[PDB]
Amino acid sequence: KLSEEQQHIIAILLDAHHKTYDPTYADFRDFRPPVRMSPLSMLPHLADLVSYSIQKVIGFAKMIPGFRDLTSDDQIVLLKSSAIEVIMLRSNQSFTMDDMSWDCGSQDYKYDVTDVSKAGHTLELIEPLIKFQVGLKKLNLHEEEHVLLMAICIVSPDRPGVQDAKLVEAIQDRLSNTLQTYIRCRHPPPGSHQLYAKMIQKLADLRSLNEEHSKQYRSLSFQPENSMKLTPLVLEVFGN
Amino acid sequence: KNHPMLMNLLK
Ligand SMILES: C=C1[C@H](O)CC(=C/C=C2\CCC[C@]3(C)[C@@H]([C@H](C)CC#C[C@H](O)C[C@]45C[C@H]6C[C@H](C[C@H](C6)C4)C5)CC[C@@H]23)C[C@H]1O
Repeated sequence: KLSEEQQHIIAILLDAHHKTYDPTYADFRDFRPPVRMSPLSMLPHLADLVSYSIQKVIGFAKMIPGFRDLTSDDQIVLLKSSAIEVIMLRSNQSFTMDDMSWDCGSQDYKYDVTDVSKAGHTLELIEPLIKFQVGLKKLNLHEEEHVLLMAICIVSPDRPGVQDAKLVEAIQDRLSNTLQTYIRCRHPPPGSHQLYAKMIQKLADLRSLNEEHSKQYRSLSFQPENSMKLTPLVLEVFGN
Repeated sequence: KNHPMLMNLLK
């Protein structure tokens, strides 16, 4: 029951994700090395991982049908506000409930709670993120649903600063309708039960995660010694 | 504040 246009949207998003998410994580070797033993030994590595991820999220976003047709200012507002949320979403692909960590192919690139703690985060702030990853992983999303979810997250018409909210909403509605139809037509029960609602709830959960983790970014980067360990792109997109 | 790098990655 998926229209020709809806199948096209999905085809475009899958291609976009595949070209911006390398499941082998080969590029991680180019990041400053992780250090597990300034007590924030993992800050350099995770700053590089996040900076790299921001580049990839932008690469994915530019491929969302209609996104590049919004004004440059709105594209910027949408990406600055969704970047950390999309990184959290895309990271679910490497996340494993086996031991509650992000497994990127090797021990050196396997990140757990302690590693994030070594980048400045309090254990209290890390817990909700782990819980979020577990809940998202349990939805067993089809890759089609996963890429649609990331796209919907990016083109959210309510982000403060958006000028042409109606245009952003037009794109999101097309993506939302595509997702709803895909679930009803291609996701078998019981996994499909209230799936759209559960997925959109994850986007609401992400607003809270964004708020708390952004506060942490501001506190950490407020100290010159820590900002010095970040990257130009992180400072530009997240703030400086 | 301008976002030169972000803008270039969008091109
Ligand atoms: C290619 C990918 C692979 O699945 C691996 C990925 C894993 C994602 C992870 C595991 C490590 C911790 C990550 C970055 C989480 C971070 C700490 C949550 C946050 C936040 C702050 O606002 C920003 C910020 C604060 C400081 C300094 C910079 C780097 C890092 C530590 C994150 C900016 C969110 C997603 C998590 C990212 C994904 O893009």
